[PDB]
Amino acid sequence: MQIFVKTLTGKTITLEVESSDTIDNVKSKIQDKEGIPPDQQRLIFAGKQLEDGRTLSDYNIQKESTLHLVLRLRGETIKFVADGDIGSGSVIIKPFVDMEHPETSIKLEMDQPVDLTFGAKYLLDIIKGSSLSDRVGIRLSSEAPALFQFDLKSGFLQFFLAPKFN
Amino acid sequence: MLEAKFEEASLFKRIIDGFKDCVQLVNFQCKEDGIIAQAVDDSRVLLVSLEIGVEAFQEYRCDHPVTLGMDLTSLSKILRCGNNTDTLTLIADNTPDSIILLFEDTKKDRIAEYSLKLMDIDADFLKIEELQYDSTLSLPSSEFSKIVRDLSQLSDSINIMIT
Repeated sequence: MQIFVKTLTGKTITLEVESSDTIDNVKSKIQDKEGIPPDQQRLIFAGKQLEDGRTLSDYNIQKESTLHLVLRLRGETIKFVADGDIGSGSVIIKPFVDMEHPETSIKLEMDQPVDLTFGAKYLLDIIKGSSLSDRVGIRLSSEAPALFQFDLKSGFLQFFLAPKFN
Repeated sequence: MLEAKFEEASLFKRIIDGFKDCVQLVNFQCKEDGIIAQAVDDSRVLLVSLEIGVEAFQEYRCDHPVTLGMDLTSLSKILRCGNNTDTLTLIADNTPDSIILLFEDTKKDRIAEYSLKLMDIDADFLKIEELQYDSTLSLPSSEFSKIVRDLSQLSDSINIMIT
C-alpha cells in the first residue's frame, strides 16, 4: 500500500510497503531517497514513537496513513521585530517538536547568531509561496542574500532577498 | 520539441503566482530533465528561482533545450482560463515563436488551445546560493505567512534575529 511520510521542512515524500515491513526497513528506505540516514530519523504515529523491532501492523498501521518523521541531531531564540512610527511589533519563536502533528515543528540550526533587516514589501511578495508548500526553509547570513524556499513534489521555488545595509 | 503535461493546471497556476506581483519577465529554460526559471526583480534585490523536475508532470518530454522568456502578466491572463483541475499542457517547436497552452479536463468534455507569443529576453542566469549560511530554520509556511503579514502593518522594515 502507500503511506504519507512528512518531514519537518514541508516535504511530503511518498512511500510504499507491507505491514510485515518492519520499523528498521521503513526508515532505511526513507534514507534511500532523501539523504537522511535513519539514525537521524524518528517516526512517531499516534504520539507513539515507533521502535526498530516492532511491526507496522503491531502499530495498527493501514494504507493512506500519515507518519511523522523527526530529525535527531547529534550536536534558542528566533526573533522577528518591526518598529516604526505608530508603534512596534515582536514575535518570538523557539525551536520545538510537536507530537500530535509535528508538521508544525520549528527546526533551527544556528552556526552564528544573525541580526538582519529586510524590506517588508519584499517579504510580502515572498510569503505567497505558502500556497505551494506546508513548510518553508529560510537561510540567513551576514555575508549573502537570505534564502527562502518552498519545496514542491520534485523541485522547488526559491527567493533570494538581500538584507538592507542601513 | 516540448510537450509537458501537468495533471492539474492549479499547480502551474500557483507557481506563477510566485513570480507575479514582483517580477515582470522570466526566461524559462526547458531541458530533458525538466523546467527551470530565473527572474530578478527590478531593483536587483530579489531573485526568484524555480526548479521543476520530470516527476512533477504527469508526462514530460523535451528532447532539446528550449528557452522561453514570457510576459508574466500576459501568461497569467492565459492562466485564468484554468479552472484549476484541468489538464494543462505546454507545447513548443524547434525554434519557438509561440508556446501553446492546452487545457482539457475529465474526458473529451472540453478542450481549449491557447498561444502565448514569446519575447527575446537576455539570459543572465545567476548562481548566487552559498555553501554555508550563518543560520537555518524551517517552520510552517503560514505561520511565517502570518508573522510577515502582521508586522508589515507597523513598519516598512521587518528585522530578523537568531541567537
